[PDB]
Amino acid sequence: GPSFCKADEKPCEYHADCCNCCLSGICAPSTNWILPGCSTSSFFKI
Repeated sequence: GPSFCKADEKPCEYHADCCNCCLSGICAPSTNWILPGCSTSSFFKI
């Protein structure tokens, strides 16, 4: 099961479509520094 997902530049509706992040503006990689936007956390376990 290889990692499947969309690429940068092409944004998405939610945030996991891209291999990193995809806001309405555009899709972006996960290698960032002071740019906030993706804050996903599990409320519980599996």
